[PDB]
Amino acid sequence: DYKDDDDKLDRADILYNIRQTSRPDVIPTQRDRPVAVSVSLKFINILEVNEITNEVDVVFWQQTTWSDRTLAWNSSHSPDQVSVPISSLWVPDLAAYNAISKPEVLTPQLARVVSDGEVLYMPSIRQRFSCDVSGVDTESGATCRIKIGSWTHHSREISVDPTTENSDDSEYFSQYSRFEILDVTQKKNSVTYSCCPEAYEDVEVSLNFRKKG
Amino acid sequence: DYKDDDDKLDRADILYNIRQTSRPDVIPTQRDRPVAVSVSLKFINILEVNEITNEVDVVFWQQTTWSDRTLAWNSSHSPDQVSVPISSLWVPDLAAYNAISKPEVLTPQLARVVSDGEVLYMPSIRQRFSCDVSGVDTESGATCRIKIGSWTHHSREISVDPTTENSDDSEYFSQYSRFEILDVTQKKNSVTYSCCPEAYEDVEVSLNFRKK
Amino acid sequence: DYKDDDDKLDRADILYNIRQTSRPDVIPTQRDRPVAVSVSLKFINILEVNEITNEVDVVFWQQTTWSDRTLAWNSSHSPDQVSVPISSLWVPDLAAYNAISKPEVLTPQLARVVSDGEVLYMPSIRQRFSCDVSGVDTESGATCRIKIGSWTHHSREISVDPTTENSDDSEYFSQYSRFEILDVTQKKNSVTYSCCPEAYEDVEVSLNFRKKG
Amino acid sequence: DYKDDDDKLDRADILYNIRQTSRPDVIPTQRDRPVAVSVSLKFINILEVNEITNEVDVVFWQQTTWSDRTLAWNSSHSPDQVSVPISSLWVPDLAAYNAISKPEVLTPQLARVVSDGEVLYMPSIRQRFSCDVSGVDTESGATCRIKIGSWTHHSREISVDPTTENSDDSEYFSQYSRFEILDVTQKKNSVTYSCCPEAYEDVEVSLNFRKKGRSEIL
Amino acid sequence: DYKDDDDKLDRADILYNIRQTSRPDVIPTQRDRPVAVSVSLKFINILEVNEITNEVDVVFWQQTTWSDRTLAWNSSHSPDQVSVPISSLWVPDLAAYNAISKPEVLTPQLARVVSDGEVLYMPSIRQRFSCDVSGVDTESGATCRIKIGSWTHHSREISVDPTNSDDSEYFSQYSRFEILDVTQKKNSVTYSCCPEAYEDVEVSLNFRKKGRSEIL
Ligand SMILES: Nc1nc(-c2ccsc2)cc(N(Cc2ccccn2)Cc2ccccn2)n1
Ligand SMILES: Nc1nc(-c2ccsc2)cc(N(Cc2ccccn2)Cc2ccccn2)n1
Ligand SMILES: Nc1nc(-c2ccsc2)cc(N(Cc2ccccn2)Cc2ccccn2)n1
Ligand SMILES: Nc1nc(-c2ccsc2)cc(N(Cc2ccccn2)Cc2ccccn2)n1
Ligand SMILES: Nc1nc(-c2ccsc2)cc(N(Cc2ccccn2)Cc2ccccn2)n1
Ligand SMILES: *[C@@H]1O[C@H](CO)[C@@H](O)[C@H](O)[C@H]1NC(C)=O
Ligand SMILES: *[C@@H]1O[C@H](CO)[C@@H](O)[C@H](O)[C@H]1NC(C)=O
Ligand SMILES: *[C@@H]1O[C@H](CO)[C@@H](O)[C@H](O)[C@H]1NC(C)=O
Ligand SMILES: *[C@@H]1O[C@H](CO)[C@@H](O)[C@H](O)[C@H]1NC(C)=O
Ligand SMILES: *[C@@H]1O[C@H](CO)[C@@H](O)[C@H](O)[C@H]1NC(C)=O
Repeated sequence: DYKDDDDKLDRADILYNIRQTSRPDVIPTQRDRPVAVSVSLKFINILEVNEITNEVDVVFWQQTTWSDRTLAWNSSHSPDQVSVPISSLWVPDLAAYNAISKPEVLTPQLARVVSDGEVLYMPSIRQRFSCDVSGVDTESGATCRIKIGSWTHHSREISVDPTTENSDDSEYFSQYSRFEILDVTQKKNSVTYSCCPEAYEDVEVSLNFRKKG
Repeated sequence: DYKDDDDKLDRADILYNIRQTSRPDVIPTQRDRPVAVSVSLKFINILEVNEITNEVDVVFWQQTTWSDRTLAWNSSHSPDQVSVPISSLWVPDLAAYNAISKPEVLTPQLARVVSDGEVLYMPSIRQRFSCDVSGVDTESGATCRIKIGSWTHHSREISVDPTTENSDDSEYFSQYSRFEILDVTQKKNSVTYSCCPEAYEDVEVSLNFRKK
Repeated sequence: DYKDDDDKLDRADILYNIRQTSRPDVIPTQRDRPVAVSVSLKFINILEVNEITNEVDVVFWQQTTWSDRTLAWNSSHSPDQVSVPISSLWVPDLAAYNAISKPEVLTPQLARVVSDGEVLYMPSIRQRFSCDVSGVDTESGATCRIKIGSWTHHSREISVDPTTENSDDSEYFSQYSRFEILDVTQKKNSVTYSCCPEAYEDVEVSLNFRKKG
Repeated sequence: DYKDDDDKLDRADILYNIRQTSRPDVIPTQRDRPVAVSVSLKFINILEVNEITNEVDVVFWQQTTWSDRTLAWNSSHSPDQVSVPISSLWVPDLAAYNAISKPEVLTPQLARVVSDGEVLYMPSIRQRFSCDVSGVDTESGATCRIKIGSWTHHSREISVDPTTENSDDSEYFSQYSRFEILDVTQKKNSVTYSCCPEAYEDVEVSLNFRKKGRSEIL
Repeated sequence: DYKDDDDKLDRADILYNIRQTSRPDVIPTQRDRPVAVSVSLKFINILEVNEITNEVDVVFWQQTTWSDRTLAWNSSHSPDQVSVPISSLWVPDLAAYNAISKPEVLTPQLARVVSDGEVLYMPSIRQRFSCDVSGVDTESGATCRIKIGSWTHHSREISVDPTNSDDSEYFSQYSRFEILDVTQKKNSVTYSCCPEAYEDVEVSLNFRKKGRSEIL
């Protein structure tokens, strides 16, 4: 109930409940099925681009959602959501397979837990990537691909799925960048390796962008 | 009362009281209202500016205040204020929406808690931003807008109070900067997204500056 | 077995068992044999190569395995593997002898523990090294050698061993790199110092690579 | 007693006593008087001087002393002093008001606690400052002022005091630096803001320095 | 007993014993004498030198030993040594007095404790220093001196002693520089402000650029 959002004792009790039930290191699989993790990158800035080394330096908001129904509660007379330090929650062990620098989180490491068990997590991340920068100076642009998946959980445990397939992130991308976004595509993809018998799901984010004229 | 400020045992007891009552992870909402957080930036320096990439590197003191009256105490015969490590307190989850680097905090991470429950927190922060640098070499200067608000709390939980005086800006800005500040103004705005209907309040700080 | 992989309570119980049994600071010697640690570097990116200083800056996935049978469980009707934060596990104290920067871990610090007690750990690491960079711009390329072993455990305690002797690394290396790999060889190597009595059993990784034409 | 300095059990017991008594988060005010903190910067090196941005990058040892008589013990037959991790102690919340980088501490974060309750703390700090760099290439040199006080305690709570106003720092400054120090002056200074009531004390450190071999062909 | 080195329970038990006895924050002064700390720097690389600013950036293995007999155990039928996280141990508060950057430790922070109570600690450290780089491009080379001693313990509490080489087993063959000589000598430091003497090791790194181009 929105009207109870500012009831501090309710918020405290919800946080307590969440911390009692939460298993931060155990995947929250329900009904013996993979955890469905929804991922969408919203690019904010393209800071540096190197056509020689095929590297980009970018900032994006990583819109991330999943469900853990064990966290649910009846919010008929209490806040429908609270903010929770992610140290109290399981968070998917996502990583970009072509990152060449640490993900630098620029934002408070908090998630929102919804009373129906949904968890919303959106770090702003600055990170560098190895990807195809060729054509950045042309009108058709470069198409830089970023692959994001679970670092240790295979497809039977975690499914990593794109939320939206297409956008030019108009609400998000800085108008002040020297680059402009032509199109952002996000599709599912499965990866396997000769060493290991299982498949790993990821989202392939295709960033089509060019230098402004 | 100020006469009792240096009573050490009193200070220790106040710190104990604050730590027993404090909920560092819960917003301190009082009487069915959002936490009103006052935020004003006092710019100290402009260090690097890039008109090609539209990026600025600045240092500011982030004046931050809010109330948590559950922290209040009777100070008739005890200190009026104490310093408290912010790890012992709830602090607003503010973030700069157009920051392109982590906020580098240059100062001890302590706040003051006043006996009426007011909390004062003022980190000196160095941070880089993406903003409009065009006009920095002209006499009308550039206007770089920095937007700061809660990262996870919407308007019914945290409201931002942007109201501040700016006639004292020269007490703060370094005389040895390569840049000069012409004007600083702040206004409230609201931020919403297609995906997400709740409104998030922010303060837009318009920094109007130019190369000396 | 895989049909019980998503039994959350089972996973939680296995994580509990591992944490009860694990001794993170004690080498998992079994019988009276050294711990056999298998190491293979899968190169992802060669980012900087410095002609003059003989330095390279690389990203690699450090495939690392060893066994601790005390961690084993019956997975007839339970998950075959779980992810475990490495803070809960003993991990080999590996270091590159010719590293000239800290290993920067780019990925979640989790390992897999298998029900037969095998541990699988593979951080993505960015690190700089001092090695022979001569020939990088030639057909035959440069051969940069990286020596990896236990920092404090000698050969009676830990053996650091190669998995495969040669690798094409084609499933791993970035196709957008400005370099390409001719061969990666990884061989056993023993090191002694005149100051000190014991031998240290390490893996010598020879990265034969060149700038793309 | 100097003869008992190396009695390990005594040192352990002193460290235990200190940890039992210490309130790391509470100012050690005595007699309703402000804590007197003595600060003296001994410059070790001037790493970089940017004439375009008016910035210096320096290394200094921050000689810091104060007392907490609650920590005192009878050293008639026990060590005079011990080293203590500063995480076990209250330490003044000092900040440089014109710093433009974090203070990077190059030394183990230990203090000495003396049996009379004196605390001695001296980190080696590398840090960047915004200050007047003009004149660095002249004979009279540049004068870069660094202002250091408590970040959150006003003058009734902490007073910050220079140990000594004038030195050339001969025992400390590297002979291999590109620069040379003419004089370091450190004076008391009081800071107030029209926004806020009380006064904050600080030490104003004026670093008078110049480039070696300022005279060039071209 | 080396035959028992890999007895896991024995190792776990030794680790337990060490952690029960260890006082990580108290100097292990035995018999009212200062702790004798042995230090030898084995240089691995010289990464950058600047003859204008007189600064060097180097990597070295800091061979460090001292003893704490209270840690000693009977190894007749148990391991001779175990590795121990240094967070469980007292370690000397060493610092380089002319360092101009933080010591960057490149290696797992473990020490070996020997059953006679000897502790061996050897971090690989990357660090920058202010020292004399003049002469680096010449035959004679430069001689960069690095002073390392206790940051807070004077000579009555800690003595820091050198254990004379060109570091051939350690220095990188692929460095741009080459080492002519490394000497390490005892040294004593005092200040006007302060009575006590502080012991340090003064390390002299005599090195030069490889394959110089000179005017003959
Ligand atoms: N565009 C957007 N997307 C998501 C989101 C998240 C998952 S799917 C979609 C969440 C979100 N906000 C709520 C939120 C929840 C959790 C963490 C951070 N923020 C609003 C908002 C406004 C301004 C600064 C930051 N956030 N905003
Ligand atoms: N200009 C200014 N603004 C605020 C403030 C805070 C919120 S609204 C306004 C507080 C403040 N001081 C008290 C204080 C409280 C908390 C943290 C840090 N400082 C005095 C002062 C003096 C010199 C260095 C630093 N501070 N000074
Ligand atoms: N190529 C590959 N090798 C190993 C491996 C490990 C030891 S020997 C061989 C493990 C592994 N995965 C499982 C795993 C377990 C532990 C840590 C990290 N990853 C799948 C995978 C897929 C894509 C990104 C990362 N991981 N993938
Ligand atoms: N020059 C100097 N000044 C002070 C000092 C301190 C406060 S007022 C004056 C203390 C001090 N030493 C003792 C000490 C105590 C605490 C922390 C660090 N060191 C000797 C010394 C020698 C060489 C390296 C480091 N220290 N040396
Ligand atoms: N050359 C050398 N010196 C010492 C040493 C130490 C004190 S006096 C002499 C110790 C040592 N090793 C044992 C050891 C113990 C503690 C920490 C690290 N290493 C072998 C070794 C081999 C290769 C990489 C690393 N270590 N190696
Ligand atoms: C939640 O509580 C309300 C009573 O306030 C009740 O009407 C409703 O059925 C409850 N929901 C569930 C799922 O039990
Ligand atoms: C506070 O304490 C004083 C004396 O200790 C008393 O006079 C007063 O009534 C108390 N309450 C308030 C609100 O001042
Ligand atoms: C493993 O298999 C089943 C588990 O259901 C059980 O009968 C048996 O005791 C287990 N243990 C071993 C050693 O096989
Ligand atoms: C300290 O203790 C000694 C005995 O060990 C005694 O002679 C002396 O009077 C004591 N001093 C104080 C100040 O208590
Ligand atoms: C050590 O233990 C052995 C038995 O394990 C015993 O014979 C011996 O007396 C003990 N003491 C020494 C100093 O070896």
